[PDB]
Amino acid sequence: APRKGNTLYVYGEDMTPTLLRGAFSPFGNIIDLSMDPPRNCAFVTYEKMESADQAVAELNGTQVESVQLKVNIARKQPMLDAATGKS
Repeated sequence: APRKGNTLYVYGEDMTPTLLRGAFSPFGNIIDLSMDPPRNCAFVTYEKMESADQAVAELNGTQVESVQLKVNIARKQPMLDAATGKS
């Protein structure tokens, strides 16, 4: 698949774009990162499903200075359902 984008669900408080980009920057490259201020949840798209596995698995179960970040799976980004794999 020449195109990909695994959107990830991120939940937390007082979260910023640059901060989230750093939490998913090293995990992999993001093709589309969206933030939701009304639900306090940010969405991160990864070019490979593995980038979301390390970020969602490493980010999930982590606490900040005084906050917690929960990662889940989003059903958005259907243009390529994230990517391809055994599923």
